[PDB]
Amino acid sequence: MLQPKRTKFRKMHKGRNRGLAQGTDVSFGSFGLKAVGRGRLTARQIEAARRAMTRAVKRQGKIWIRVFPDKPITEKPLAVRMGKGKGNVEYWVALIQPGKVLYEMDGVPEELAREAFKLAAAKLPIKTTFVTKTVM
Amino acid sequence: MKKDIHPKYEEITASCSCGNVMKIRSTVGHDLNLDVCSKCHPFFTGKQRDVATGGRVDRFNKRFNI
Amino acid sequence: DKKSARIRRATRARRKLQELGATRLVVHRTPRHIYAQVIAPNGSEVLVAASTVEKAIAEQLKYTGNKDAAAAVGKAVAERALEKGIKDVSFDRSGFQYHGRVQALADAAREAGLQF
Amino acid sequence: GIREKIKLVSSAGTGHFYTTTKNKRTKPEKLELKKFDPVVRQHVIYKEAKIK
Amino acid sequence: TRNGRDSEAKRLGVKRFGGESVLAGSIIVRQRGTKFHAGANVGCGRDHTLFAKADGKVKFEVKGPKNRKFISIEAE
Amino acid sequence: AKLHDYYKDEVVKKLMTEFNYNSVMQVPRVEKITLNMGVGEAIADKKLLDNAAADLAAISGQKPLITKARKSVAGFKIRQGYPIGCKVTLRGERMWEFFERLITIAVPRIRDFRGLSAKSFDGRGNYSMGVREQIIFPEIDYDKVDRVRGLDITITTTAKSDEEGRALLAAFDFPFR
RNA sequence: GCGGGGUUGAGCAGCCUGGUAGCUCGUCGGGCUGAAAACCCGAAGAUCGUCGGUUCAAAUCCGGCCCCCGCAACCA
RNA sequence: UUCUUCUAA
RNA sequence: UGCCUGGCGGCCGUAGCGCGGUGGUCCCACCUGACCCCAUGCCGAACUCAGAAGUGAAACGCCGUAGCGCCGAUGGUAGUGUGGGGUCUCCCCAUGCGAGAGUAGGGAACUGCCAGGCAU
RNA sequence: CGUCGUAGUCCGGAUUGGAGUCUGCAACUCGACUCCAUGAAGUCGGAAUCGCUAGUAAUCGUGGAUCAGAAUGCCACGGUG
RNA sequence: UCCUCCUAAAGAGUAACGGAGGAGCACGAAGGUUGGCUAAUCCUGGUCGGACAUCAGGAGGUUAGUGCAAUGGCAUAAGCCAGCUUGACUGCGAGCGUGACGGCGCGAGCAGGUGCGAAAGCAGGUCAUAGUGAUCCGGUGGUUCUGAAUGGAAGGGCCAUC
RNA sequence: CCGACUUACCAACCCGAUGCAAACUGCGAAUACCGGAGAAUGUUAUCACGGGAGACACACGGCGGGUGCUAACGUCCGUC
Ligand SMILES: [Mg+2]
Ligand SMILES: [Mg+2]
Ligand SMILES: [Mg+2]
Ligand SMILES: [Mg+2]
Ligand SMILES: [Mg+2]
Ligand SMILES: [Mg+2]
Ligand SMILES: [Mg+2]
Ligand SMILES: [Mg+2]
Ligand SMILES: [Mg+2]
Ligand SMILES: [Mg+2]
Ligand SMILES: [Mg+2]
Ligand SMILES: [Mg+2]
Ligand SMILES: [Mg+2]
Ligand SMILES: [Mg+2]
Ligand SMILES: [Mg+2]
Ligand SMILES: [Mg+2]
Ligand SMILES: [Mg+2]
Ligand SMILES: [Mg+2]
Ligand SMILES: [Mg+2]
Ligand SMILES: [Mg+2]
Ligand SMILES: [Mg+2]
Ligand SMILES: [Mg+2]
Ligand SMILES: [Mg+2]
Ligand SMILES: [Mg+2]
Ligand SMILES: [Mg+2]
Ligand SMILES: [Mg+2]
Ligand SMILES: [Mg+2]
Ligand SMILES: [Mg+2]
Ligand SMILES: [Mg+2]
Ligand SMILES: [Mg+2]
Ligand SMILES: [Mg+2]
Ligand SMILES: [Mg+2]
Ligand SMILES: [Mg+2]
Ligand SMILES: [Mg+2]
Ligand SMILES: [Mg+2]
Ligand SMILES: [Mg+2]
Ligand SMILES: [Mg+2]
Ligand SMILES: [Zn+2]
Repeated sequence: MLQPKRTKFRKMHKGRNRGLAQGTDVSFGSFGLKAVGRGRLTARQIEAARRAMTRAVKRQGKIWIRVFPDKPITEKPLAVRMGKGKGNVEYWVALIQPGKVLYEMDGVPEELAREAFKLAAAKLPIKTTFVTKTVM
Repeated sequence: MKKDIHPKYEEITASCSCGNVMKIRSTVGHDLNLDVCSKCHPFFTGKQRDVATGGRVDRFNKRFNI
Repeated sequence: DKKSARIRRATRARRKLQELGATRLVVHRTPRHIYAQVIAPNGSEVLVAASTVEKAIAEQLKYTGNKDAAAAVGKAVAERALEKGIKDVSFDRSGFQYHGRVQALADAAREAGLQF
Repeated sequence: GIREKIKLVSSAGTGHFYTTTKNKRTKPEKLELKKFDPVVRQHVIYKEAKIK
Repeated sequence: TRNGRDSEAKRLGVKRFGGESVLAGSIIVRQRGTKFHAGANVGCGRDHTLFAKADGKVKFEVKGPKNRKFISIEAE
Repeated sequence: AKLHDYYKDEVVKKLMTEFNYNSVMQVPRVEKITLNMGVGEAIADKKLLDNAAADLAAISGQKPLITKARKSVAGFKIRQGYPIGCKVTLRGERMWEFFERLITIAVPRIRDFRGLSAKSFDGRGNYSMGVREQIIFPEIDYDKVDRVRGLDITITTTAKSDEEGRALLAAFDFPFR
């Protein structure tokens, strides 16, 4: 599970998640899994989809994870009234805008990358798509 | 330099066993008799001999004859 | 190095006289020559100037970089300033010690008629 | 709050006084300053006395 | 919990903007540091408060090699 | 200034030939000699510092500048500001006369002297050496002292490269090897 | 939920406003004894619960945690 | 003054 | 008037670094000497003084150079005031404003007053 | 008789290096001795404990057995006492 | 109760049992002024000396420093040394800031007297913002202002202060 | 003692590429706010002083947010 080792602060405001993304082009590898929808990927959802694509390539090739869950998410416990401080940090998410490349991959054929990213996208809440390295 | 804080610094004569009379400015006050100077120190002849490794075969052949 | 540290040593009193609106006399000291000039409060133009690099002053002197030459500059720059009607100035030592040739110039300028 | 407070009595004969504080632990010797005395209108040496 | 505190708002900022005629002694900027600097006919207070030493219009300008912001009172 | 006189006539003629400098100001020259005694044991008492500064004032005839800690470190149990050493800078005539007494008297008086290192020129010509024992200078009386100090000598020169300072001291027959 | 504690093998001091690790029993080595106890002599050992921070420097100060011991979890 | 105990045939 | 230099500004990196080159009649720099004026929590290093033997090595100035720093459109994109709309955690339409980053490109400053030197 | 003059010493001799002699087919493991150099610990010993009643203890040398060589052990011997 | 940052939506202000930290002092120099100076870290070399003392060179360019929290400042340094000193002055204060108010804050200049500086000048505490408590009652010093027939006195007032 | 080397091991700095930030900023809007000038318009709409109040339990909706679960006809602010 991805998680920051140190943090400058323990808790963070909820914020908003509007706007387009920045990691748009396939930077490192040859094939990419691009987010189309909007939302947040938890640290469990990122690591479960990595396992689902690592097994589909039989650890052949190299897999990048472009995102990282760095936003702490608090929850209040069950049967606790709405006052008395902010809740405890429970898990970590990464805010995902449309256009964000979520994963990259090379060292595999194209058809193997389609079937690997399709098995990975079934673990992710947001709607994704398949992209390739564009020249320029 | 300042006036009072420094020690007395006076020119004296330093002679050695090789007779190298040399006048230096110093804080000794009385006259000085040396033992080795840079002229007569065995750094340029004596220290070359003072390695003295020696041969093991040469030690063997010296002790007798076949 | 020595040139740069002299400017930092001078740039506080120069900015202080810059906001006082003071017509200010600038001394500049080299090992061979010594310079003087009175600068307008805008800081962009001068009024009078004197030196041991000028022929009319240096030929009356023994060496251009001693205290007697430095007193001759401060006397000369004051007599040119009072000719043009400049009477009240403020002495900018320009990062030197107020001592020796710098002091001998300013003591000559006070005595010859400038007012600071 | 170890820094106690004192008063500086004028030595000009007037009972005028400035009041101030000092650390009596680290400065056992008495404080003496030359201050302005508005009654005599001169600068006169004041000496430390107890605030009482 | 542990986070109930805060201090009172010290109401800093710029009290008179540019091109705005003031009397002598009028506070122009209250600020912590010298975020602004005193130019012509402008004094700097004890707590780095910039007040006008004369009467006239406020002029904001950037001078110097460090590109610091100077406040001056133009004559009027 | 005997070696200073020896510098100006024969050392300068020597180095200008074997380096082909354009100007005579381009030649190296020695600038200052610094005599440090790091006395880290003076935190116990000032008298060890007060007598080691007295000893180094006898070696080079100047009152030493008592140096202090630049910052505080706990591995040595010192705080920023404790008097922790003494130095003497030697320039001018007093530089040369100590430099005369060093390479002629005190360096032969080293016990088991067998040379110096040519690997002590700090990448930029400045040479630094360290002596084990203050008795090699004849200024110290052997009966009057009790404690073996040590100091280190640092010759700061104007040589740009590393070898140009090595050639400079060799013109003064500095006993490298 | 709130307090207190965590220190040689064991049980406890010192934890004090940060520069400095103690006792008892146990353990080791002798001695005495026919031999084992008791006794006598001489010994030694601690990363001070963890994890961050403050500091020149933390067993110590601060924060978070873990374990343990207390206290309270009431009114319908 | 106190001063205990020792299996195997 | 030209060239070169010194001083004081304006301006505040298109003005800064780097790299290569170059300057000593004057100027400047290093430099020579220091009992003194003065100075070193030691040291004539600095500061200061008396000077002018040497050198432009360093420094400084100047010239060249796109390794940088810096500057930087146009178009687009983000945002957003008002009005309207939708599938309303976020977007769209009309209209007004319009970045940042990046791209093309620019770029080895410009200028005032005075003084000195050498020429004209 | 001279010398050291209270010190780790002109006390103490370990250790180690170099050079040797002799024994013995043969001295590396693993001999003894010599020479030159080296100069540890040790400044009278905790609890405890041993021997000894007169030529005794204490101390000082001497010899033998075994044995090519190889004792501070063992067995004898006298001196001082 | 008070200070600093965020929330706070680019003036001010802005709530929650919202997110994070501090204060209830210190300083007779850690104030004033004049003069001077410029860091952290790393690299190499060097007696003891070692990851780390001090010394000499170089890179670096404030990543340091600020009596203490945070933020904003700071090279003309507000950072760091030394000399002389008490302006940590008294009476005032145009004009503004900030509050419902009590209050709090900034302030050129003026009068007196002073310190430093050759001089221009600077100084009415400290880089700034925390380090605090109304009124009553009472204490102390000063002051003929008042003094219950009158002269005093007591007591009160005013000024300083607890 | 010095090490010798190699190894499906980790890794500072630095370099290149790539993200993120309420308490990051070498950048930086729209609006808002302050000041000036000018018309047109508005029953002075503005300010000062005085007489009398009421009110200090707000609600939902839009937008910008904290909190909550971007849960609530929830809660707490800004603005309409
Ligand atoms: Mg937002
Ligand atoms: Mg027993
Ligand atoms: Mg401890
Ligand atoms: Mg039993
Ligand atoms: Mg160059
Ligand atoms: Mg000089
Ligand atoms: Mg050159
Ligand atoms: Mg555009
Ligand atoms: Mg742009
Ligand atoms: Mg350029
Ligand atoms: Mg250039
Ligand atoms: Mg004898
Ligand atoms: Mg002996
Ligand atoms: Mg011993
Ligand atoms: Mg003895
Ligand atoms: Mg018997
Ligand atoms: Mg035998
Ligand atoms: Mg605001
Ligand atoms: Mg706003
Ligand atoms: Mg201070
Ligand atoms: Mg200063
Ligand atoms: Mg100060
Ligand atoms: Mg402060
Ligand atoms: Mg009451
Ligand atoms: Mg009466
Ligand atoms: Mg009366
Ligand atoms: Mg009466
Ligand atoms: Mg932000
Ligand atoms: Mg109410
Ligand atoms: Mg209400
Ligand atoms: Mg309400
Ligand atoms: Mg409301
Ligand atoms: Mg809302
Ligand atoms: Mg809400
Ligand atoms: Mg509601
Ligand atoms: Mg709601
Ligand atoms: Mg609302
Ligand atoms: Zn000799």
